[PDB]
Amino acid sequence: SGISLDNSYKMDYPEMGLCIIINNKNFHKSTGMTSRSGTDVDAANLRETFRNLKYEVRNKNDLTREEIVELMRDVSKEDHSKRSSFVCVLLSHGEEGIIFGTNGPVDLKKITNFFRGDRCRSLTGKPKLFIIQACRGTELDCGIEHKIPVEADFLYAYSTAPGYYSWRNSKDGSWFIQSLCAMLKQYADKLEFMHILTRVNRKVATEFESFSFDATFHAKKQIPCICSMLTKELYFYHL
Amino acid sequence: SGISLDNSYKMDYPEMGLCIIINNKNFHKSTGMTSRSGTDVDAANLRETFRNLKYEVRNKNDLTREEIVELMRDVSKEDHSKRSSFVCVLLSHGEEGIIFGTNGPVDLKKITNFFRGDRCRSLTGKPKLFIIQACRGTELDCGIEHKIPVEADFLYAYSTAPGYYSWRNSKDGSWFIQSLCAMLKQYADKLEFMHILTRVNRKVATEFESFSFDATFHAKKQIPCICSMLTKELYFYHL
Amino acid sequence: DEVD
Amino acid sequence: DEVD
Repeated sequence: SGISLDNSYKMDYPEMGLCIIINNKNFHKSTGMTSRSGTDVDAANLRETFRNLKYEVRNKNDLTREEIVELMRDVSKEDHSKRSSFVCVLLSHGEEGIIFGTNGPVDLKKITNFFRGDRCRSLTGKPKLFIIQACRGTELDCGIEHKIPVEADFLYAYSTAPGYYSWRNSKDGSWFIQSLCAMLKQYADKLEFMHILTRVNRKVATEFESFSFDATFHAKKQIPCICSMLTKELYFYHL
Repeated sequence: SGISLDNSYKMDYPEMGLCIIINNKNFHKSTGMTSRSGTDVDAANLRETFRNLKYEVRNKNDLTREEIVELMRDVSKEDHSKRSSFVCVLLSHGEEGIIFGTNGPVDLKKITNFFRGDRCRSLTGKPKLFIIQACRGTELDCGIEHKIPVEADFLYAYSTAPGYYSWRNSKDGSWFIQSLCAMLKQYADKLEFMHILTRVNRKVATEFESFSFDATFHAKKQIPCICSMLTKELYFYHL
Repeated sequence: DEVD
Repeated sequence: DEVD
């Protein structure tokens, strides 16, 4: 045949892949963690959005830290041979490198390690996308004006910059998930994924500002953080 | 006037901007840090590469932690009004969140804070690019097979994944800088910058593997980590 | 608006 | 090959 190029992941396998959505809203009283009002809006938005991208969506609600690890372990042991990609969305409380089960925290690294290039062989070479709506600290943005690495082919789409709170509106959902779904809906048949996520960055950065009766939390801004270890361009459509 | 889009940073200011290259090769004996053989190859490669992109390149060698902070402070106080962007390249020892002056460490956040949207106003809204060839830990990859946020418009192009060593060849320069320069050379007049950096990811991930007489360090791989808080697409060309 |  |  004619000249070939391999700058984009192969996304015409029989299945797009799984989209696991972990939606933690209600936490055990002993943790002292508050309920995450509006996260059900995010979960439903994500389910519809990834449904229209032809992902096999599995929604999971209010998982303990043990249930999160077992779910991720089990999913990583499925045969993904016929699947183009893997997506996991985590909606919870968190801090830097950490997301919360309903009864305690889980290291992000323990979750993602199940899918490492050497530990989930049917996803070796395929994009593994982790979309994380969770705090990464307590800073507030005041605003102005032969082999491949086992860590390759991961993308971490963080809702917020390292060390910062992440903002969620109790009736509209989180700023980041709202924007992500809107940009996937509008551009998934048009733009490469990094360029979609860059539109998400701009939407969050420009259209959202907090309103609080508490001066400490009022008039704050947010910028998401795209952390890519991908080795190819990612288009959700194929020819 | 016809319809207008603003999905791309404005890169047709009179100047592209500064490219500050901090090349730390020889460290104070009392630190116990080894010389970074091959880093001069990186610095010369970067100088030439960003020269051809029309950046005003300033190379600085062997700076103490105090000299690094004062340089960054001084540079952030210049008038960048006629400049499209700002680039800083850091070549040194490091750990997660830290780069080493010749006599001790500097927090990356202290460096970048000088350029925050609210603290360097002639760069507000303009891309601020930090390119970091330095270790982020000691893990080894075994391989397989107001109006805008103050943290917006930063891009951190890390040589390696969080928590991992970064590899440097004493003759050819670092894996990451070698690949970055080659891909800027080939694609800066062709691809958006994230797509350039994705090709850098693939080049490092596929073409490099360590060779060591020490089994602990032999046959290891590396994946760089693109961390984008940008809000627009970045093309080094215009018109 | 709440933080996570 | 050396690490940084």
